Amino acid sequence: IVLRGPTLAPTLDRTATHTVTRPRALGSFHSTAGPAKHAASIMAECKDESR
Amino acid sequence: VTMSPESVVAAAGGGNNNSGYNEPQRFALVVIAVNHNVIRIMNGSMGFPIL
Repeated sequence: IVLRGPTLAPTLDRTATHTVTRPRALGSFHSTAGPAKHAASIMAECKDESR
Repeated sequence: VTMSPESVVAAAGGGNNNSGYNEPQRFALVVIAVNHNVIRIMNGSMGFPIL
């Protein structure tokens, strides 16, 4: 009778189970900030020519 | 932005009477933006705290 290496099929594991899909990592590179500021304009209360 | 075949054929003249595009036509692209800002009122005056 014919003799040969028996064929064994691996089993177990898990394929396409409980898809998560969360690989994103937040963060990027762009400009830092802007150094801008302003004062409260200029007030003027003067009349009568007090020298 | 991408133009249209109607635009590229109306750019040249040759239109018949009462066609609008009888003479060559010129076009200009315009873009407007709407944003936010903060105004501070104090000491009987106004100014931009962030500018």
